[PDB]
Amino acid sequence: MREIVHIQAGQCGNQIGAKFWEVISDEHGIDPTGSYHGDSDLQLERINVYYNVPRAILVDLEPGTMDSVRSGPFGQIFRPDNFVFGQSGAGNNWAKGHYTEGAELVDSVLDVVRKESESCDCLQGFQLTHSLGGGTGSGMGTLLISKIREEYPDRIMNTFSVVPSPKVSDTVVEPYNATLSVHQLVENTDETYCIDNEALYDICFRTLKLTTPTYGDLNHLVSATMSGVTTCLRFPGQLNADLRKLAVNMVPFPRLHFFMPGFAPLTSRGSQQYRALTVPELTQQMFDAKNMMAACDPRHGRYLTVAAVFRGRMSMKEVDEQMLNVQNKNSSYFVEWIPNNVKTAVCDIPPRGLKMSATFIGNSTAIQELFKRISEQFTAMFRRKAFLHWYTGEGMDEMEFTEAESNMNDLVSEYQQYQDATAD
Amino acid sequence: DPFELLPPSVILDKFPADFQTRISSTKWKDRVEALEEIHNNVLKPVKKLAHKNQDYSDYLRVLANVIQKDANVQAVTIAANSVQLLCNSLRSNFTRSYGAIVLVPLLERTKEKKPSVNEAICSALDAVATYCGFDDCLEETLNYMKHKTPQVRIECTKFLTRMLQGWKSDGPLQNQLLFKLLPEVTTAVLKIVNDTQPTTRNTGFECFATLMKLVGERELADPLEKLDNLKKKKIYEYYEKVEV
Amino acid sequence: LEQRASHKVWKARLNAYQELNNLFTKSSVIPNDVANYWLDPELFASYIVDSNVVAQENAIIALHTLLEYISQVPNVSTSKLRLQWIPPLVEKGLSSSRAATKAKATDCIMLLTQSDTSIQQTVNLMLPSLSNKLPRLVSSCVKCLATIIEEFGFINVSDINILLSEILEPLPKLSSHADRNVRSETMNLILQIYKWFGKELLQELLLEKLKPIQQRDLSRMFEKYEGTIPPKQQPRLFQWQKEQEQE
Amino acid sequence: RECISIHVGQAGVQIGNACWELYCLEHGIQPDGQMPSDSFNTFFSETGAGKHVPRAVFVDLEPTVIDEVRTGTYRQLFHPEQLITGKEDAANNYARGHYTIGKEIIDLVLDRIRKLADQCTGLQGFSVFHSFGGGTGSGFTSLLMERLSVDYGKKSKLEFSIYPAPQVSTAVVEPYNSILTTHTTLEHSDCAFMVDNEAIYDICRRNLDIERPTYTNLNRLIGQIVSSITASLRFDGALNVDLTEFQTNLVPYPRAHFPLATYAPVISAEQLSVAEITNACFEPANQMVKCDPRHGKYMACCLLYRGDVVPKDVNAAIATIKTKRTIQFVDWCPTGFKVGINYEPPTVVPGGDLAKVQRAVCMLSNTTAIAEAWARLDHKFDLMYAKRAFVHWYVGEGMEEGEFSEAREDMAALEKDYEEVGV
Ligand SMILES: Nc1nc2c(ncn2[C@@H]2O[C@H](COP(=O)(O)OP(=O)(O)OP(=O)(O)O)[C@@H](O)[C@H]2O)c(=O)[nH]1
Ligand SMILES: Nc1nc2c(ncn2[C@@H]2O[C@H](COP(=O)(O)OP(=O)(O)O)[C@@H](O)[C@H]2O)c(=O)[nH]1
Ligand SMILES: [Mg+2]
Ligand SMILES: [Mg+2]
Repeated sequence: MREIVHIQAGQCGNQIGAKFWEVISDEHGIDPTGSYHGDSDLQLERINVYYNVPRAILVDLEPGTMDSVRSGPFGQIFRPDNFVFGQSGAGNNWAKGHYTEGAELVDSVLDVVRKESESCDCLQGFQLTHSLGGGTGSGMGTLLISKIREEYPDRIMNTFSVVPSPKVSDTVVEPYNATLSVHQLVENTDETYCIDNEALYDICFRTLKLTTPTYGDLNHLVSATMSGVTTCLRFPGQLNADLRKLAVNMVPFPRLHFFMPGFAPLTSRGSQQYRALTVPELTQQMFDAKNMMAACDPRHGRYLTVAAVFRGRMSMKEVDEQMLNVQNKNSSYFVEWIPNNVKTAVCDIPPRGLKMSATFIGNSTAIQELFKRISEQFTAMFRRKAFLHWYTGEGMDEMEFTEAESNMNDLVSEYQQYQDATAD
Repeated sequence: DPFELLPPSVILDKFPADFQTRISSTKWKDRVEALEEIHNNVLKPVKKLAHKNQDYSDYLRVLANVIQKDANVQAVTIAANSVQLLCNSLRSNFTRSYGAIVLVPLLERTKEKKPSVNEAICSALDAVATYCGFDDCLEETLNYMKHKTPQVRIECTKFLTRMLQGWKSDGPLQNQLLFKLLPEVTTAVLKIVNDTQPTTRNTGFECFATLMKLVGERELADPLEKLDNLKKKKIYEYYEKVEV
Repeated sequence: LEQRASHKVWKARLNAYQELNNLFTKSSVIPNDVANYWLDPELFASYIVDSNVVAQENAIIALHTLLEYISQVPNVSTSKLRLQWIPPLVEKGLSSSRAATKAKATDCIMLLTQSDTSIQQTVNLMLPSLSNKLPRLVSSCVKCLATIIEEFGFINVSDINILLSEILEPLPKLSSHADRNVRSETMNLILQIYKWFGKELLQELLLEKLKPIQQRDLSRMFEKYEGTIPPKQQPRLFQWQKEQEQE
Repeated sequence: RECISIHVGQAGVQIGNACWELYCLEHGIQPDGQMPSDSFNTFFSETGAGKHVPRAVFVDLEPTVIDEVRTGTYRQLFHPEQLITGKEDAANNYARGHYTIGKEIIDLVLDRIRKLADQCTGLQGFSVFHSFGGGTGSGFTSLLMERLSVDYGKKSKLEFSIYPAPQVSTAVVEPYNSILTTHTTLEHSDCAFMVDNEAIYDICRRNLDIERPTYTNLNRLIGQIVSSITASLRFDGALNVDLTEFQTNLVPYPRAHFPLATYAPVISAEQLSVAEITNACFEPANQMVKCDPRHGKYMACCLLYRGDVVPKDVNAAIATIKTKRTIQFVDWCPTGFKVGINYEPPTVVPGGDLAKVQRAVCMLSNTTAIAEAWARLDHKFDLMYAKRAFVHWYVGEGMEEGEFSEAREDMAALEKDYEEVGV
C-alpha cells in the first residue's frame, strides 16, 4: 500500500485539484519545475505516494480548462500525456457526462490511468476531485469511478465531492445532477469527503467576514482541508496510515461512508496569524459547527467514528487529555455501541502559514441534514418535471430519477436509524 | 454415472528408503511394520490410484513373494489386504502382468485355515477375479482344485463358486466357459464332488448346483446319471436354493 | 439505416436496433434474405458490445427477439451461433450493472441453450468467465450457470463425466472467494448439482474441501429441499424435446 | 532441543528486534554476528566462519517495518532469506490476514521455516510473536498456527500476544481481531502469555517516569520480561528447561493456558532486597495483564529469579507471603510454589531508561482472574456485533459471518470454564 493515482474532472475538479497540488507541493518542498528544494527528511519520506512529477491525470470535456491549469502557478509540472480533454462541454447535463459525450472520452482517460498504475510498485487506490452539480465532474466522474471500480476492484476509491448550493450557483438542474451522483457514490466509493458550498459560503461570509466570496476564497478552504485530511497519508505515522486502514476504522456500514470534514483554525487568503491557538482551543473547534466543511450541526446527530489530525509541535500529553475530556463531557453525542470510536493522530510538520492546526474528520449522522436539503430541492424540481427533456434526450429514462430519489431517502433513513439506536 | 471420475493419486513418492531392506528382512516385525505402514498410511487413505504411466509390477511382485513364501501369517494377512486395495482402487489395471503376478501365489496360500487369514486371502482373490474376469483365473483355479492339500481344494473350489455366481460375460454363447465346460470344468468339479472328505464333497455339491444354474440342468444330465443317486439329491438340494 | 447499425453516432445505432427488433417480430416465418443475421453472426456479436449502455441494452433485446424468431425450421445453424454470441453475452452482458441489460442477456443465453441439443456446448464456453478479475461478473455468471441447470438439466450430454469434472474443478476456489456474493451464489450452484445427483457424490469430491460452517449450510439447504433425488420433470425443455412431444 | 522464533505483524517484528537486541547483549554476540566467547545454541545456529545466526523468521504483509531490519544496526545478523515481506498489508482485518492476503504468502513462509528446521536436529517447537488487533497479527498467525499443527504437529507452540489498549490502539475493530484469532488459535496453542499494552503503558508512566511512552519504551520493557521467561531455555537453568515443561508446570487444563506474568523490579535510570521484589509480584501495579488475582484462584505459580539471590532469602520471602497474605489456591492443585534461579544479572540496553538491577524476578501464575481480561474484550465485541458494525469488511474478504458467532460462543464457553474451576 504505497502509491495513489490522482484524478481531477470538471472545472471545479481541476480548480480545487490544482489548488491541492499547490499546497502539498510546497509542504513537500517541490518547485514548479519539479526539483526538491526542501530541508527535511520527514518531507521526502513518503513523497512516492503522490509523486514520481505528479501522478495526476487532468480531465474535462471543456477544452479551455487545459490552459487554466497550465497557465496556473504549478501548471508546468503535470505530465503532458496525462491531459485528456474533449472538444465540447457537458453544460450541466449529468446525462451528457455519464452516457453520451463524457462516455466517448472516458476510454482515453482509462488508458492514461492504466499507464500510471502500470509503473506502480504497489497501488493503494484512487483519488477524484470534482463537483456534483456539474455535468462533467458529476456525470463523467461517476462514470469514470464505476469504470475504474470494475477494472481495479482490489483498490480503494476515495472522492472529494463538493455539494452545490443556491448560494454559489443559481442553476436549478444541480439538484438533479447531485442526486444522481449521490446515487452513484453510495454504491461505488469506499470513502467520500462531503464539501458543502453552502458551508463554504457561510464560513467565508459569516466567520471570515468577506461580503462576496469568490471561487478562490472557497477553494482556499478546500485545499487546506485536503492537506489536513491527507496528512496521515503523506508523512510517517502510526494511525490511519493508508487508505484501506482509514476506511476500516471510519466506515462501519458500507453505504454510510460520507464524512463531514472540518478543520481549524479558519484563516483568510494570506492574512496574518499573529497569535497561535492553544491545544484546548483547537479541540473546541470540533463540535463548533462553524468549522464544519459540511453544512450540518453535529449537535443534531451522533458521531459513529471520528478521526482527528493535529499538526504542529505541541504536547501529545495535552492533546490526549483534551480529546479524552471532550468525549466524556459530551458522551451523549458519541455512539455508545462503538467503543474507542474516536482516534487522534499528531504530525510535527504544520501546514504552511500556521504554527498549529487541527482537522476533524467525522462520520456524523447529522450528515443526513445535508441529504435532506438535496432531496427536497430535487423533489420540488422533480414533482414539476422541469428540465427532464435534457436528460431523457441523452438516453436516460425517467425511472432513473425516481430510483435515485428513493435510494438517497433510504440513505437518509439509515442515518436516522443509527441515530435513534441504543446499546441497552 | 460412475463415481470413479475422481482425480488419481500417486503413492510412489510416499515410499520410504528403509523399505526394501525392511520387507526383505529376517526379523518378522520389520516386515510387518513395513507392510503395515504403506498400507495404513499410504494405501488405506487413497480412493483412486494413478492409471497413467505407473508400474506397480515391482511392488506387486514383492507382495506375492510374501503372500506365497513368507512364514509370518500376520505378514501374509496384511499383504493380501494391500493387494486387494490396489486391485480395488485401481480398477481396469490388472490385465495380465498385474493379475497373473499375484494369482497363483494367492491360490497356493488358501491352505491357511486361520479365519482372519482365509478372510483376507479369499477377499483378495475376489478382487483380482472381479477385475480379471476369467482371464487367467479360470484355468489356474482348476489347476489348484486338483492340488494335494485338502484346504486348497475346498477353498479354490469355493472360489470357482464365488466367481460363477458373478458370471455375466457378454455375448449369447461360445464364451470361455463353454469352450472348456465339459472338457475341463466339469471333469474337475467331479473330482471335488467325489472327494474323500465330506466338507470337501459338500463344497462340490454347491459348485455343481451353481454350475447347472448357469448352463442348464439338462446339458449336464449325462454326468448326472454317472453319479450316485445318493449324491444326486444333495446336488439338487443346493440347486433349489442357489442363485447367480 | 440498415448499415447505420454501425454508424458513428449512438442515437442512430439505437434506431437500427429498434428497427431490427421490430423486424424480427414482424418479418416472415417460413424468411427474407434480408434476415441475414445468422450467416454473419459477427454482426450481432459486435452489436452486443455496442460501447453505449443505452444502445447496448436495445441491441440485446433485438438479439433477444431475433433469438426467438429463430425458433422455426430450418435453423440447424445454432452451433455457430452459440460460439459467436454467448462469449460477448456473458463477458459484457451478465457483467453489466444495469438491471435490464443483465436480465435480457441471461434470457438470451436461455434461448441459445435450448437451441442446442444439451447444455454442454453452453457451459464449456461460459466456464472461463469464472476466472475473471471482476467479482460481480463471476458473482453473476455463477448464478446464470446455476439456472441453466435448475430449469434445463443434464440430458443428451455426451460423456457427462468429463462435463461434471469441468464444472466441479473451480467450485473450491469459488467457495473460498473474497466476495460475499461469489460465495453465497456458489452454494446455490452446489445445491442445484445436489438437486440433480446425490449427496454421496458431492461429499466425496467437494464438500470435504469447504469450510465446516459452509457444509452445514448446504445440509440445512437440502432438508428444505423436497422432491425426488433427480427431479421427475424439468421446468424447461429443449427445442428437439418439445417438438418430439408435439409429434 | 532447538527452538524457532517467528514474528508476525509490526508488533511481532518490532518486539522481535527488541528481544534479539537483548539476547545478543546477554550472550555477548556482536551486531555483525561474531562472538569473542552449549546452552545458548538453543536459539542460535553457527556458520563455518564463526558467525552466530538466529533461528528466527520475520513476517509482515508489508515491507516498511522489515525493510528497517535489513538496513538497521542488526542487518548483518539475519540471513536475507529469513526476512519475508509482502506488498499489500491486511489493513486491520483478520479476514485479509487469514483468508485473502495470507494465502498468497503462507506457502513461501512455511517453506522458509522448513529451511531452518532442516538445519536443526532435535527441534522442540515454536515461539510466536504477534499482535491481537492487527490484521496480519490476528489473521495470518492463526492461519500459520493451523498449518504448523500439520507440518510439525507433534511438538510444542507458544504464543506471545499483545493485548490491545486504547492508549496505543490503531483500529476500532481490534476486539474483533482479538476474538477471531483467539478462537482459531485456541486449539493450536499449548501456552500463551498475554501482554496488556495498558499495563505496560501504566508501568512506563509510573516507574520509568515517562509522560507519553513510545513503542520503543514499551517494547524494551516487554523484551526484558520476555527475556526473563526464555532465560531458562537459553542458559540451562533448573526450572522450565524445555518447552514441554511450560505446559507441565503452568497448564492444568488444555484450554485455560493463559498465565499472568508479573515482573519486578522496574527501576528508572535516574538496590532492593529479595523479599521486597517478591512482595511486588503480588502487587497488581506490576502485572502485565490488568486484573485482580485477589478475585481469583491460582492453578499454578512459578518464580524465576535471576541475579544476586540467596536461595534461603527466597524461602523466607515465600513463607512471608504464604503466611502474611491469603493467596487462595484451588483444592486440586499443588499448594507449593515452584522456583528457579539463574545467577546472571539482568542485562539492559546501553542508553535504556531501564536501569541495571542487582536482582530481578518474573512470577508466572495461571490465575483465574485473567478471565477479567477476556470479559473486557467480549463486552467490547458484543457492543459492535450487536449492530453488525464493521462486519462487512470481514465478510467481504472471504470470511463467513457465522465465524463471528462461533468465535463468540467459544469465548463465552471459555468464560464459563474459568468460572467453574474457581468455585
Ligand atoms: N507493545 C507493542 N504493541 C504493538 C507494537 N506494534 C503494534 N502494536 C499493537 O498491535 C496492534 C496492531 O498493530 P500491528 O501489530 O502493527 O498490526 P499488524 O500485525 O502489522 O497487521 P496489519 O498492519 O493490519 O497488516 C495495535 O493495537 C498496536 O497497539 C509494538 O511494537 N509493541
Ligand atoms: N468550491 C468550488 N466549487 C465550484 C467551483 N467551480 C464550480 N463549482 C461548483 O460546481 C458546480 C458546477 O459544476 P462544474 O464543476 O463547474 O461543472 P463541470 O465543469 O461540468 O464539472 C456548482 O455547484 C458550483 O458551485 C470552484 O472553483 N470551487
Ligand atoms: Mg466546466
Ligand atoms: Mg502492520
